[PDB]
Amino acid sequence: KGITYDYITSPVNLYVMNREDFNNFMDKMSKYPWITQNFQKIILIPATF
Amino acid sequence: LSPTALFSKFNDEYNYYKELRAEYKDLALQPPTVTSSQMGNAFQIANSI
Repeated sequence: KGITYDYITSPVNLYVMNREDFNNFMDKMSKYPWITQNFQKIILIPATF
Repeated sequence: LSPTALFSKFNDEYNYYKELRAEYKDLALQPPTVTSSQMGNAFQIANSI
């Protein structure tokens, strides 16, 4: 769905998670390869923003 | 019969004022930056400019 963040909207969905939880989430989703293949871009944005 | 001191009374602003002339005319105060963000116009929308 369209998030419309910062006045700019696009179909893609944005999620945020801490560094520690990301690997655990990856392990949990290892069963689903097609969803993982669908991930588009991963960026390490600073927390302050 | 006047001496060479006559020529001393001469004034030469000609060379000074040719010196003062500007070598380069500046269209803009500082050179314009040329870098296009990958997102594109997106950034300007963030600040509503």
